[PDB]
Amino acid sequence: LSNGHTCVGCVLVVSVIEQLAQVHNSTVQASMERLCSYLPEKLFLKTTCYLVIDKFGSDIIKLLSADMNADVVCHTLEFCKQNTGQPLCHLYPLPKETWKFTLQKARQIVK
Amino acid sequence: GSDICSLPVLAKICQKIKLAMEQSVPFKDVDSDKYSVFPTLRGYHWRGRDCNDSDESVYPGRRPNNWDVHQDSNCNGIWGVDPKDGVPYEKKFCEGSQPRGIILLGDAAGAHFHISPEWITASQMSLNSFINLPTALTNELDWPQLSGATGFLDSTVGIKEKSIYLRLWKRNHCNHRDYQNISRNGASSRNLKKFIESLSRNKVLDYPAIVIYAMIGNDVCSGKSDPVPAMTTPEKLYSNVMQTLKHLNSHLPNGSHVILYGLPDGTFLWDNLHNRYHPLGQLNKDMTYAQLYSFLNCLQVSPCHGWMSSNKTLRTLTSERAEQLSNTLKKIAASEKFTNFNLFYMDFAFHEIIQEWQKRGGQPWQLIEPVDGFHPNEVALLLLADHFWKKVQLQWPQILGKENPFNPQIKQVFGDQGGH
Ligand SMILES: CCCCCCCCCCCC(=O)O[C@H](CCCCCCCCCCC)CC(=O)O
Ligand SMILES: *[C@@H]1O[C@H](CO)[C@@H](O[C@@H]2O[C@H](CO)[C@@H](O)[C@H](O)[C@H]2NC(C)=O)[C@H](O)[C@H]1NC(C)=O
Ligand SMILES: *[C@@H]1O[C@H](CO)[C@@H](O[C@@H]2O[C@H](CO)[C@@H](O)[C@H](O)[C@H]2NC(C)=O)[C@H](O)[C@H]1NC(C)=O
Ligand SMILES: CCCCCCCCCCC[C@@H](O)CC(=O)O
Ligand SMILES: CCCCCCCCCCC[C@@H](O)CC(=O)O
Ligand SMILES: *[C@@H]1O[C@H](CO)[C@@H](O)[C@H](O)[C@H]1NC(C)=O
Ligand SMILES: *[C@@H]1O[C@H](CO)[C@@H](O)[C@H](O)[C@H]1NC(C)=O
Ligand SMILES: [Ca+2]
Ligand SMILES: [Ca+2]
Ligand SMILES: [Ca+2]
Repeated sequence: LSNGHTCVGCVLVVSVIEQLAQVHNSTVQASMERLCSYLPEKLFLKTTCYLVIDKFGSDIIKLLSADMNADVVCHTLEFCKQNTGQPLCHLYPLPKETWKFTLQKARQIVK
Repeated sequence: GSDICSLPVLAKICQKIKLAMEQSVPFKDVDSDKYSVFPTLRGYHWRGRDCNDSDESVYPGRRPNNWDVHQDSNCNGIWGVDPKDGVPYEKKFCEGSQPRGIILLGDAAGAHFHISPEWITASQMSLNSFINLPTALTNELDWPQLSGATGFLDSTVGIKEKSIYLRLWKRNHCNHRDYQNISRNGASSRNLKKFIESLSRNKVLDYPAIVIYAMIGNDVCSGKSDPVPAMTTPEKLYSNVMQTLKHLNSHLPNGSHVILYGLPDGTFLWDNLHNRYHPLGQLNKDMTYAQLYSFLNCLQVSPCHGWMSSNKTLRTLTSERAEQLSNTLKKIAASEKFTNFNLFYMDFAFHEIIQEWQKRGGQPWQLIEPVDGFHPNEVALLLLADHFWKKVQLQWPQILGKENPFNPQIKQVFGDQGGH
């Protein structure tokens, strides 16, 4: 379901999605369509990209349009999981005082 | 129930692909001599292109079959007979030149593991960014066709240095296509036994080979929280290497050479990168390699916790063990004797590479793969090959053989010798 590799992957993909929309000053939906349009048809890469949008696109849009970073997205969508007592794994600067409140808000968005 | 691999026709294709990857042999290999006409899936990007995929007795590195009168039996492009005097071209141009192949027994660095920053850097991303992605995936994200040992394509970077293979072909053009990159991303002294058999060399029917043993990280690199107990001990490395060398002795023709590469002092990674921004952090200057290392270690998925760590104590312990494992390799080469090959040792010596790179106006951080922040990139691998060549020239000229006087004639009669 969720391990350290799916967490890295999600953070990478969401990071590219977020940064593409910023670079091209576009919507998140258009950034995900841009990314897939760049990927070849070969090896099912383009099709697989569009299928990820079909499954996760709408949740990614809602969270990224609320200005939550890739860390919050991937934890909210359960690609990353902080187990009881274990440290919090994150790639971007993380304010610990408000992390749980941010995660609480993120869950409400995709609820 | 969904998977194609249980379909009528695709089931056997599926199993053939998986078996090929399990064994690290070409998927496209009709005569099953481990040389391919297809580039990826362990194909000719990894070894010499098979000039006749319907003849198991024809492949790079083989001794000529009756001087290649009717067929180019070793895919070096030299065959036929000179009508001027009826002498076989391979006899007059290659006999007495002592041809030899280059074989790399290596890891992710030897296979040139490279995730392109173009794939993940939004500022420059375009349609052109991912044209190379299908090739890289079917090559296990390795780029052996550009590696420092067995590279044969034109380099992306702007430095003139060539791979060991192309320097060996240049010295003696009869060595055309006689390369093999027998490397896996996670290869170590412990697991080399699992694909050593993928090596192709017949003790009696093929030319001798230069073999570079370059397990230069995985024995001290790990993703575990406490990576120290997982590192190979000097006792176990010696035992692992001796099994490998014993295996090579019964496969390599006499006149072969085995060169053991020491492990690096990876402390230069943190020192040169921890302050710099990762490709993903270059748009908004909000992620450094320090932040990346910590992320990967929290997840326990780092390719090398020991060296990719803010924990200087751990970085010091890793280099210490790497120093001991290198000294163990030094003692094997100095004292162990085998009938069919001579042994040599060479320090990794990345500090010498940095100095050379600094002579040319470069900085250390430009020698590391930007995405993973660990492996040496194309520049570093070619500089390591240059350092390799010059050292062997200086210390052991016999390994590289002699310059073939007939190289100009080979070029004139055969030109590109069939390409790669
Ligand atoms: C400067 C020291 C030189 C060491 C060169 C040899 C390295 C060998 C040890 C590492 C083995 C290896 O490279 O790990 C491979 C895969 C590498 C994956 C790196 C990915 C980084 C995390 C995800 C990327 C997104 C940021 C082992 C394997 O997969 O088989
Ligand atoms: C590759 O080798 C095969 C022979 O192994 C050559 O193909 C023919 O093979 C059958 C016998 O197996 C016969 O039709 C002939 O003996 C072979 N042809 C010739 C011309 O001798 C094939 O030609 C070889 N490929 C190349 C490029 O030389
Ligand atoms: C920094 O690295 C050191 C060395 O790995 C850690 O020190 C402990 O060292 C003892 C023996 O020297 C090991 O048995 C422990 O397993 C090590 N600790 C851990 C967590 O593995 C030290 O803990 C590290 N510092 C931090 C903050 O993790
Ligand atoms: C929301 C974007 C989706 C992100 C895709 C995550 C990719 C999953 C990586 C899993 C890797 C394993 O298959 C192999 C392994 O164990 O290394
Ligand atoms: C942004 C969309 C395209 C991103 C492609 C990134 C390629 C994935 C890299 C995974 C590398 C490791 O998995 C190596 C391995 O152990 O195999
Ligand atoms: C970004 O695009 C929006 C339209 O969605 C536009 O209103 C805004 O001016 C643009 N900003 C920049 C900096 O291009
Ligand atoms: C090679 O080995 C044979 C025995 O296998 C030995 O007699 C001969 O001297 C050796 N010569 C070379 C060049 O390897
Ligand atoms: Ca073949
Ligand atoms: Ca063949
Ligand atoms: Ca020939």
